[PDB]
Order: sequence, then structure tokens, then C-alpha cells
Amino acid sequence: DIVLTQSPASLAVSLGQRATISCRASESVDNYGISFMNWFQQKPGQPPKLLISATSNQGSGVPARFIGSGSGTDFSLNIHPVEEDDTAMYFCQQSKEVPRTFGGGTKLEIK
Amino acid sequence: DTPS
Amino acid sequence: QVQLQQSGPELVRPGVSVKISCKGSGYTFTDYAIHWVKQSHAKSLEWIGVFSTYYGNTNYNQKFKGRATMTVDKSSSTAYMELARLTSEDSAIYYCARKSYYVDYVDAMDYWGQGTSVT
Amino acid sequence: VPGEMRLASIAFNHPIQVDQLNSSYFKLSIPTNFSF
Amino acid sequence: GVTQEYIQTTIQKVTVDCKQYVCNGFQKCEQLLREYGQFCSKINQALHGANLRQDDSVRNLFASVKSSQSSPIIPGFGGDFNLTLLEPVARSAIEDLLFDKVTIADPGYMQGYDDCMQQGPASARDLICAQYVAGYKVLPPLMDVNMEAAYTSSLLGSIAGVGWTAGLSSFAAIPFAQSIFYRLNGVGITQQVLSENQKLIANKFNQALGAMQTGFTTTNEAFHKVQDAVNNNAQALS
Amino acid sequence: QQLVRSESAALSAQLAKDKVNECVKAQSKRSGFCGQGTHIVSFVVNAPNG
Amino acid sequence: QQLVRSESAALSAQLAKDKVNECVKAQSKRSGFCGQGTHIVSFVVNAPNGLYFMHVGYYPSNHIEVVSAYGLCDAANPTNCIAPVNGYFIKTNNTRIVDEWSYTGSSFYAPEPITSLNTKYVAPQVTYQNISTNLPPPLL
Repeated sequence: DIVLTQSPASLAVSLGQRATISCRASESVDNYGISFMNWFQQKPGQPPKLLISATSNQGSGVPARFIGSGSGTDFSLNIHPVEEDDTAMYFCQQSKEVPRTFGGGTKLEIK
Repeated sequence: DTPS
Repeated sequence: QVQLQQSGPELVRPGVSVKISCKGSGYTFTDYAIHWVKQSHAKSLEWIGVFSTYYGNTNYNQKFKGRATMTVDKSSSTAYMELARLTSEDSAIYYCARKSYYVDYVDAMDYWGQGTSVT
Repeated sequence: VPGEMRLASIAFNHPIQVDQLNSSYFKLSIPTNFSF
Repeated sequence: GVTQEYIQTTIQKVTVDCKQYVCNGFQKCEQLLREYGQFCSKINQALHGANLRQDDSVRNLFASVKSSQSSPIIPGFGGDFNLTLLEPVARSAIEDLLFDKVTIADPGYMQGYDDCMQQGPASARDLICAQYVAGYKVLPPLMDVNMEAAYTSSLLGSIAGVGWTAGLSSFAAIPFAQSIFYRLNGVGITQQVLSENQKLIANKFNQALGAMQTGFTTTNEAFHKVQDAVNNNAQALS
Repeated sequence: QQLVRSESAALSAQLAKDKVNECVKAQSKRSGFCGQGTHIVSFVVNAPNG
Repeated sequence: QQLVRSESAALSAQLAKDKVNECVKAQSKRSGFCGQGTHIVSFVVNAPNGLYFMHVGYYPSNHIEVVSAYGLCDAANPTNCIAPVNGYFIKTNNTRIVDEWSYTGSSFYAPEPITSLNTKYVAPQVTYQNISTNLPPPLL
């Protein structure tokens, strides 16, 4: 399967600051222009939660605050007004090919 | 013109 | 009102074939396949398989393909995953999740079950 | 009473466009509803 | 190889101002023509009924010609096949050859009688100018050549979406070269041969298209039929 | 004369409609119609009166 | 005048005979004849001086565009290739189906599983997809 990795392993930002997460694929996941990239969110005491999907920055359970971007092997998440209730683990998910594996993820923190 |  | 009610956690001894159930409620159960996931750490999660609730067709992650099998009870709106030959490396949090298509041709995991665990 | 006649152009309905593609896959137009 | 056919669909539509054809405004003839007034009424009735049938035949044809869906058409459409039939976005190179080669008398509907007036050439010899002498009126076609071209390009854009069953519902939109290979499987040529000889197929087909540039002479029977359709319309007016 | 010509044109237009729905929009398996070499794709352009 | 009208009626009666033997007594696959919606059952009633036909047709609506493939093959074995019968192979957008590809009918969009009943074996082609795992016809 295509390997997903992410960086930086944790990120701390001040309240109201923009924040981003970088995501890298071992091989491109674009097939037919579709991209197939979803981002997930998890906190302690919770299940993972779907945030966004390849053409749905708003929708899929969230507001437009969670902006997915990029193509090929490079993807990113961009959130312009971070609050302390965004502190969570965040993961890249590949929907392109079996067996649907996904990244180890990063942790958002507050300064 | 618009019919009757 | 969508729900995925997983069965409660247990400290199961090794060598047991362990069955976990997940009950759909508040939607038509036969229209959505169920994904299953294993979580061993906050940063270590992996897909286990998917079960069609209409046709019974399955796919599994190759590492568990000769261990894990999945079945249904359509009258109780419930799906099961049974994992042969338990070992200490299977001590983990397990999930079930509903298949969806928010974006055309892209799998989404939508609503998730609350989490159960085996040890 | 009705007034003056109106000069009009005859409408032309454009058929639905579908993009032809290269490579190993293609776009397909298919009906989802019908009437007798 | 290419063969061609011409199928006539219409007659040039005319009307006749019966009274003016018989008599050019004289009062003595008009007094006599009152005895025969029902003959001009019957002539007008019959010609009008014929013209309605011509226009309905055109609309019924174009209702079947229209597709519900098509491809866009660009230069370079058809890949390895040259296709001089492609529009120069227009009509086409083949249509312009056909309209120029046939000896067509100048159309009306454009300013017409103003080119038979003193504000025009002394060499005009048009049947347009004979219209006001005889009381003819040639009527306009019901389509417009731009709309005819839109229907014609819509037919060209539907080619190679009609394979793989049906074609009266789904529209396949697949590569043109691939649809030709699929049609050649349909006449009993094996796919192994088709896979190897793709370049040779394109070359032979483009040679067959190239032969169309010599097909606009009266030795070509289909071309000769087009010329005679134009001659017959002129003959009736003369 | 015009009534006769008009009627023959209408009958000829019906033949044109049938050829567009069998030779232009589909591959024909019938022979007869078209050049005699089975049949592959056919095309239509506008002509004087047809 | 009567001789001309009589002859045109005889020619028109020959057309009526052909439509009774192709649209009334059978399903037509030709298009052209009848209302333009392929063709299903037609009926005849008597009219003044002739026959009056009614043709039931099937008319499409609400068209959508989908991704489709020419055919599918086994990535491990190039002779195992299939092509859809009377329908298309489309990328899956239905939550019941756990496969990358699905089968649909030609005249109506509805995904289904790809099985031996919906397909035929063909020679391989360069445009066919290379499927690495889940194919049920052939299973191998």
C-alpha cells in the first residue's frame, strides 16, 4: 500500500493563530483527477471523526474552517482561527486503494 | 402577443 | 439519529476466537457497508476490513485475512467480526464505522461506533 | 385587446455536452429517470 | 473507399401573384378578370398548401436529426484521422466546395431588388429581377444555414458515442480511433490484426478521404444529381 | 407541375430520415444501402436542396 | 386526379403493411420508425380511410455523468479479461457495494455487483484495467 507520513509530529500555536499540517504520500494518489484524501480528528475519550474529503472543505461534518489542499503526493490542512477545542490528533486517510491504510498523524497543541 |  | 452500538469490552485470554458485535440503529442497515478498524495507540490505527450488509461480500486487510471473518444478523440490524487465535499483540481498541460517499467515488467513514476493547 | 406581434428568434436546443477523453477510462452519460 | 449519395429533401418555395402575372395593372383587363377571380383564388390556395408541406417536411426531418447528447468538437478531433469535414469555427471545407462548384444563381433575401435597381451592376441577369416582372416571390428557407450547420455538427459530435449497445439512451463518448477498431471487430476482422496494423488503417483511411477533392466534377454521379436539382428549380421559373 | 414535385420531395425526405437513423447514427449490417463493402462510419453534409 | 390519388394510396398501404409486421407484431430495434425512445409495444386501430397507430416509447430524463472503464483484467494473469454485456463497468458510488467497479444497465442507472451473468470473456487490450485483488468472474 501507499505509505502516508505527516509533519511536524506536533504543532503548538497561539489562540486565534493560523495552523497547517503537511502530508506526504510515497506514490501519488490521484486517479482520474479524484485525489481520494480525507482528514480525520481524534481526542482522548473519543472515536475518530471525519472532517473533510477531497472536494468538501465545508460539509462532511464540518464548517469551512478546515481547508484541505494540494495534489499528487503533497497535501495539507489549513485552519486560520485555531481554538483550544481544535486540539486533537489529525490523520491523512487514503481512499484510493486496498487496504485503505492511513497515516500515524500529528498533534495540535496550544501555546 | 400573449394569447387570449 | 444514526447509531453504532458496539458490544462491551472484555479482558479475553489468549487462544480464544473473539467475536465483537456492532448494532446499527436509526437508519436502514442494509444500505450501508460496515468498516472495521483496530487502534493500538493514539497514533497507530489500521483498517481491518469491510462487510457489505446487503450482499455479504467482504474485503480484509491481508495481515488478518486468514484470522478475521465477518457476518450479519439482518433481523437485529447487527454486524459481527470474529477474530481467530487471540494473542497479546491483538490487545487494542476496536471500532465499526459506516461507509459513505460525501465526495463522488471517495470512501468516507462517516459515523463511528463508541469503541470497545479486547485484552 | 392584445397588442403588437413580437419578433423572436427560433430557439436552438443545445444537446448535452460530454467531454471526450484520452487514456484508459471515459465519461459516460446515463439516464436516471424516465417516462413512457 | 468512399461512395456518395445525394438525397433531395426540398423544392424551392415560390408564390405567384396571380393577378399581376396575368395583367400588369390595366383597368380594362381588371374588369375582365373579375369574371375569372376564382381561378386566381384556387392558384393561390394550391401553392400555399404546397409550401406548408415543404416546411413541415423540413421540421419533421430535423426533429429526428437532433441528438439529445454529443461531444464538443475541436481541431485535432479524430486523432490519426485527418477529417477535413471539421468545422472552421462555419460550414465545412466539403460544404464550401459543394456550394462553390455547383452553378448556383445568386440568392434573394439579401437586398435582392436593390441589385436589380439602378443602384447596382449593369450586368445583373438574375431571376430575382424577373420576380417583380412576373409577380413571383421566392420564399426564404425555413432553417437558416447557421442552424443547419449546428444540426450537422451535432451529428458529427454523436459519432463514436453510439457503440456498445443501445445508443438511444446512454452516450458512450469514447475515442474515435477505438470506435473504428470496434466497428472492424463487428465485420469479422480479428483484434490481433487490428492491434498490429493501426498505423496502416489510418493511412488507408486518410487516402480514401483525400480522394474527395477530385469528386466535384460531373463525372461523379452524386455531384451531377445536385447540379440537376438546382437546374430544375431555375427551369420552372424560366 | 409544382404539386407533383413537392410530393416527390416529401417522399425523398422520408428516405433521408431513414438513412440518418441507420447509416449515420449506427453501423449497418444490411448491405444494399451505402457503398458495397459492408459498412463502417458514414457522414452527412448540407447540399443545395437536400 | 383520381388515378394519381389511387396510386399514392396503394404505396401508402404498403408502408402500413410493413409497420404492422415490424412494430405491432414485434419489438423494433431499428429506431427511426415510431416515437424516438427505442420501442416497446405498439397498437393499431381503424381510422377513416386507413390505420391509426399508437407507439409506446421510453423517454430518458435526469442524465448524469459517470466514470467508466472499457474492461477489466487480472493483473496477475493477462489472459483473464472481461467486458460487460449490455451495460457498462462504472466506478462505484453506492454504499452497498464493496468493490472498486460496478455493473450498470445501458438504459438505466443502477449499480450492481459484477458477476458471471453480466459479463463475457474477451481477448486482452491495452485500455483494460489491471485489477490487483477482488474480481469474482473469473475468480482467479
